Amino acid sequence: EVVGGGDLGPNVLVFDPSTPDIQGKVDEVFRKQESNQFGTDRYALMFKPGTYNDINAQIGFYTSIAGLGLNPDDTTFNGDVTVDAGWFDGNATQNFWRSAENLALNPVNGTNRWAVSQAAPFRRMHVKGGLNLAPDGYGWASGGYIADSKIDGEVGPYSQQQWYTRDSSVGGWGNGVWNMTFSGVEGAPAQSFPEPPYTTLETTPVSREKPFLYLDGDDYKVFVPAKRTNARGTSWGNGTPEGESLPLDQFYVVKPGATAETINAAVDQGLHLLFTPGVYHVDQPIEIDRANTVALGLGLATIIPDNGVTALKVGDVDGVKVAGLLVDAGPVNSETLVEVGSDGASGDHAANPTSLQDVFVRIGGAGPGKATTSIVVNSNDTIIDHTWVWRADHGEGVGWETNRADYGVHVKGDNVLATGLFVEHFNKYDVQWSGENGKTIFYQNAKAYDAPDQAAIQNGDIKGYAAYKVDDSVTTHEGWGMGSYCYFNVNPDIRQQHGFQAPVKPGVKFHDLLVVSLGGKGQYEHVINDIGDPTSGDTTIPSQVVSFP
Ligand SMILES: OC[C@H]1O[C@@H](O[C@@H]2[C@@H](O)[C@H](O[C@@H]3[C@@H](O)[C@H](O[C@@H]4[C@@H](O)[C@H](O[C@@H]5[C@@H](O)[C@H](O[C@@H]6[C@@H](O)[C@H](O)O[C@H](CO)[C@H]6O)O[C@H](CO)[C@H]5O)O[C@H](CO)[C@H]4O)O[C@H](CO)[C@H]3O)O[C@H](CO)[C@H]2O)[C@H](O)[C@@H](O)[C@@H]1O
Ligand SMILES: OC[C@H]1O[C@@H](O[C@@H]2[C@@H](O)[C@H](O[C@@H]3[C@@H](O)[C@H](O[C@@H]4[C@@H](O)[C@H](O[C@@H]5[C@@H](O)[C@H](O)O[C@H](CO)[C@H]5O)O[C@H](CO)[C@H]4O)O[C@H](CO)[C@H]3O)O[C@H](CO)[C@H]2O)[C@H](O)[C@@H](O)[C@@H]1O
Repeated sequence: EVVGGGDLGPNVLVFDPSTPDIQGKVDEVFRKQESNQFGTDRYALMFKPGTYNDINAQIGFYTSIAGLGLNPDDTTFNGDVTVDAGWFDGNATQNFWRSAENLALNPVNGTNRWAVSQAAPFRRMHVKGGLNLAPDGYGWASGGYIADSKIDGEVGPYSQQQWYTRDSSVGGWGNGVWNMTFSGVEGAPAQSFPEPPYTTLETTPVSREKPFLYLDGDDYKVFVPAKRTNARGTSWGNGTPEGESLPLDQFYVVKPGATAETINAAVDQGLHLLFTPGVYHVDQPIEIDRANTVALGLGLATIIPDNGVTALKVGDVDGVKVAGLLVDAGPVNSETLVEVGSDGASGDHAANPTSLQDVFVRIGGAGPGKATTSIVVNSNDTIIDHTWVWRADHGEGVGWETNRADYGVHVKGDNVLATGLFVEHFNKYDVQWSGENGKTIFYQNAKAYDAPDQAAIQNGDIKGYAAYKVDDSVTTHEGWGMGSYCYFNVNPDIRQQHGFQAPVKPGVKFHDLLVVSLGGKGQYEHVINDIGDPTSGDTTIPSQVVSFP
């Protein structure tokens, strides 16, 4: 039998305000992680409730930072949680895989800088000042995700291409570049697409905040927020948040050495899962087939499936909460990397859905990796709240065949909701949606850069594969604030027929679509189906469609 609870290990650094040389300790981690884009090192920085002076916590690759109070203002920095782009000469477009949660910031010059691109969530934060999302110098940046946060002053994206904010409060919002989408944000700018490109929804249809580690006195627990319907503003602004607390001893604390056999045994025996920061090779799928299981990763905990197996399979049960995990493909092709529900699953989970939150997938980049379909969502009512599903475009083990990955996300279940959907560079369809009444709020895609020629992406009678395809048989679907970009740098004579493909039906609707050619490297012929202007020139001007059909 598996023993629950226990020590969190050497990769969880726990601070309190009396800890000697905090600034030195977080600086040493940053120096190691700053340019460590593909290394296997992992860190979670955890701060006990209290007030911390004279701190500038710079956050590098694979570093999470968080407070351990029940509320964000319980753990306050007089100081900053900083991401900048110094290591990449002011270019922030590779600032991936890091996170900040459950802290209050009093930034030293009045504005906190969080200049990130994909897979860098900012959750349950209170910024007592402004929030600058751009690197110093206003260089390139491609984020981003803010949820359940309160920014007292102005959020300034400046150069940020696009952004998603949900269930939050902002004192102001400075500008929009290609696609700034908001749902349930108090203080959001009014709907105005295309100028500025603001897509604004009064509420989020359903959301359930990500579970997180905290301290109840001296005891570690995991808070599990209750879901909200038609959510707006923060969950924590008005007193004790709704939800339940799980004692650490009800978790199997996963550390280096654990096997999928032991992990699966823990779940069968009734334990939840806490993945401590590290890299976990498994030789069989991790299986979660118990209702309400929490599977929570710290410090960008990473699962690698060996032998071509699937990394994670969730059964046909209510309430599973998967959060804060990177799934990294192995060199042997996996048919699937993540499965939510069985094939053909038709039960409903409306009152208590399964969710994936801050679940990131990588294929290649840290060595060759391959997978046919990365995430398959079978279970009805599933919530996908911030995912980055990424076929690597740079790094080691990358190439049109070397890290081939045909399909990113396939949604087969009904009433599935995706909020903050980022999917890039797959050889065929990045996202396919076959289930009914699906909803996507915010989509960011970039197409494969390394397609060798036109013939390599021929899709029957269509040039290229849509970034986002709704199956012809679908009756109801709706999407808001969605963009697909191309950069066919291997062969810039390539044409991509469209970013989006869907049947023309009254129940299948899109709002605020765009496609963009990055510097004239390839062009789009249309935005969706054969509708919308082609892109033209080398000046990276979006082609837009406000309403479809
Ligand atoms: O790297 C691997 C990674 O790649 C990703 O794809 C890359 C993709 O991100 C990249 O796209 C480029 C794109 O970012 C860029 O967008 C620009 C945008 O930067 C620009 O911002 C302006 C700001 O410059 C300006 O700053 C103002 C400042 O000048 C002034 O001095 O002060 C002002 C404040 O006082 C300040 O505001 O501010 C304005 C708003 O006021 C911003 O609009 O805006 C332009 C549009 O105007 C926008 O185009 O454009 C480039 C082309 O020019 C894009 O190339 O492209 C790469 C390929 O070249 C991609 O690789 C993928 O997503 C990842 O998966 C990969 O791993
Ligand atoms: O003390 C509290 C503040 O802490 C800051 O953290 C510091 C962090 O930002 C800093 O990173 C350095 C990078 O900014 C630097 O990147 C270069 C840019 O500075 C530069 O910009 C210039 C611009 O300053 C000038 O006004 O205009 C120029 C023309 O437009 C423009 O070029 O662009 C460069 C590319 O051309 C770019 O490389 O790179 C440095 C070297 O790596 C980084 O050190 O690092 C500090 C030391 O560690 C951090 O303390 C927060 O960012 C603030 O929010 C806090 O207030």
